[PDB]
Amino acid sequence: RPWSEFRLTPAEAAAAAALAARCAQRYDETDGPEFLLDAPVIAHELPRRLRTFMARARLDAWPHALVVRGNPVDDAALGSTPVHWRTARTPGSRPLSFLLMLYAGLLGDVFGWATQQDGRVVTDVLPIKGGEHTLVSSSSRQELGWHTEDAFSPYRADYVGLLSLRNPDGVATTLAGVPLDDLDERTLDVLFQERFLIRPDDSHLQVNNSTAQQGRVEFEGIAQAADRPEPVAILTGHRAAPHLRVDGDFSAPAEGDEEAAAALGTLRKLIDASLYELVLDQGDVAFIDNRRAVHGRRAFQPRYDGRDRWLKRINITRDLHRSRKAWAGDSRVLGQR
Amino acid sequence: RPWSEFRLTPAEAAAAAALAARCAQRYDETDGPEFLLDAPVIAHELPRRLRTFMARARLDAWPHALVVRGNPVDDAALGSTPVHWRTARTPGSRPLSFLLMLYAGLLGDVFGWATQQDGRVVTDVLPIKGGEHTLVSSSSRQELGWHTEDAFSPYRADYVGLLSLRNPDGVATTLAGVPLDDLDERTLDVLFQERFLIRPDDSHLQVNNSTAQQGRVEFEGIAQAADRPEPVAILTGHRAAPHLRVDGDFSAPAEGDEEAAAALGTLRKLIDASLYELVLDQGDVAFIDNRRAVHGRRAFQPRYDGRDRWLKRINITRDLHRSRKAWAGDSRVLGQR
Ligand SMILES: NC(=[NH2+])NCCC[C@H](N)C(=O)O
Ligand SMILES: NC(=[NH2+])NCCC[C@H](N)C(=O)O
Ligand SMILES: O=C(O)CCC(=O)O[O-]
Ligand SMILES: O=C(O)CCC(=O)O[O-]
Ligand SMILES: [Fe+2]
Ligand SMILES: [Fe+2]
Repeated sequence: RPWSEFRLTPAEAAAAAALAARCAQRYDETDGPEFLLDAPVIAHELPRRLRTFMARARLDAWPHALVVRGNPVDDAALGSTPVHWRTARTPGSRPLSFLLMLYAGLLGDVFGWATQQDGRVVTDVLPIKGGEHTLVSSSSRQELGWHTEDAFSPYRADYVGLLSLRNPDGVATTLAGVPLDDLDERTLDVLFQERFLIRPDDSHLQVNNSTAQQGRVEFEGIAQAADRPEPVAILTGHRAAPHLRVDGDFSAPAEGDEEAAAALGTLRKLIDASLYELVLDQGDVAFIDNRRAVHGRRAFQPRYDGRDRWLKRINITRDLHRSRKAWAGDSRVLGQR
Repeated sequence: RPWSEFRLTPAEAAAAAALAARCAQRYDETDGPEFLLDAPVIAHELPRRLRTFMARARLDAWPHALVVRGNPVDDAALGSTPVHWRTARTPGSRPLSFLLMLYAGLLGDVFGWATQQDGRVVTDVLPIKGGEHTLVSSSSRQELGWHTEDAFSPYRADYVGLLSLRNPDGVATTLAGVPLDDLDERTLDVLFQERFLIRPDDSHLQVNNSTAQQGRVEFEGIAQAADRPEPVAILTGHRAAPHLRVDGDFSAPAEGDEEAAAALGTLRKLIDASLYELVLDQGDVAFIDNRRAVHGRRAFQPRYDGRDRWLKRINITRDLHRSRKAWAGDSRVLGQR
């Protein structure tokens, strides 16, 4: 398979769960300054085989994601799936939020966005009634199209972590790598050139944040990125293993550039054709390599009966200092005027 | 002080030394594939207070370096300072080489250069007889001028680790940050523009590697960088806390660009004026932030009596994948055609 996979033994999973539960006892919140600082060191106490996997798999050249299977989740303890991300920090989900951050700490520095889900670091992916046909994570009936997370931003995550709290109907996350076996060298050349526009996605809009947050200055920066996007490349780095920056619904060619458009058009077709499925069953965690792969989510019919699919999510950078220009008073919540 | 400092307790230092000694027993070499992979996980067994320091201090906004004092070194066990880096992997220095790599593993991914000290990851800084007045690390009588490590390369280290095996006469390492208190905004603007040339330093030349290594294709890339340097910026990122890329002896303005030259001239003067000293006593380890600070070494009179100043050195990147274009058959030894 095109991702790297690790299955916790029941004992290893229990030990990891126990560690997260201890953290949940000792800290007030996952996004508090204290746990943000301590989590990377506390993570050193996770099962050694898992730490070895995370240290090695991160350095392999090929995988689109690192997938860890077998974290126990008790639906009775977890409670009902929240109706909105706003109210999704439920006591039942609290230990698993801590668990996700512990795993994340092995791969890098976690962070959030001032303009997304009220500046939370641990965020939620769940269907919101009335928002089935939107372009955001809370959609359902409309497929979430493939994308690089926060493609518009130079400070976008290196890895995106997704922990499945529940997924009773096995709804697939989608993935695709760079279609290197089919991109001709001229098209490739053009994709490496700064000839494309990527605008911020709808999750960064004021309407998709709580009314209280609407005043934030960081929404100014989002508006600038939407109104006056600077041309950037889709592919960067090594021609034989390029890094990818694209969003199927928020990318465009530079104005009037038909050669760039043709390259983007070809890329779309090749990515659509090579898109594959990864089902995150309850307790599965994936860390998607946001430079090697784009990802999305298959269309599904939401339940709204309290047992909808529900993920916890977190952004990870290999280097927090790369985004210091966007440190919005805090280094862990990013945005700009 | 402008760096972050940690002093090991005798017990902590002994525990760290013991761990490195165990590694030296169990692995054949520091640069072998096995220890390179395992070191970051083995480092989780270092004293917890040190791990906390390394995790937190790396994320602070201000320090030019992370300095760890108090690693014991026994000169009798260490043996005489080698006459050349070639023969510097002495049994007496072996545990301390492992120790350096363990500390390095807490901060990132270590790597070396195909074109420097025969592609070694752990390298040596010691005076070489006949080479006192050179621009390389083995100089002495001539001051090693301030520089960003491997400034010419986009794959240059994020952190440079220096472990002092001996330094009986307290020879100072030099450091300077961006002179933000004195750079006017016009000069600053120009330094942020791609109007400067940075060429590879002499340590990357064939003459400063073993005759056997002379055939390496990676020297081709060095020659290209020396002959046809592409214009780059000196300052990048946040205007209020810029990252720095400059080498006092290998930087130049773009051809005929007198405004760029004036900005570089001003920068030189301000850096010379703000340069300060850090003395790495025997057993001290510094991890210099290669983006916030330039560094060098004061002129000193070499002894050549077997007790010359001697450091082990290692390059660290926050993300090995950023250099995949330069993975010279191995991800840990960098270079290009
Ligand atoms: N093509 C897209 N739908 N892009 C936006 C992806 C979803 C976005 N990351 C969110 O949290 O809502
Ligand atoms: N300005 C300079 N002297 N630059 C080169 C610095 C020394 C170089 N890093 C070496 O290992 O030899
Ligand atoms: O629901 C999923 O599996 C993915 C959600 C997502 O890509 O959010 O940006
Ligand atoms: O000798 C020192 O302290 C520094 C050596 C160095 O900057 O090597 O590039
Ligand atoms: Fe996404
Ligand atoms: Fe140096």
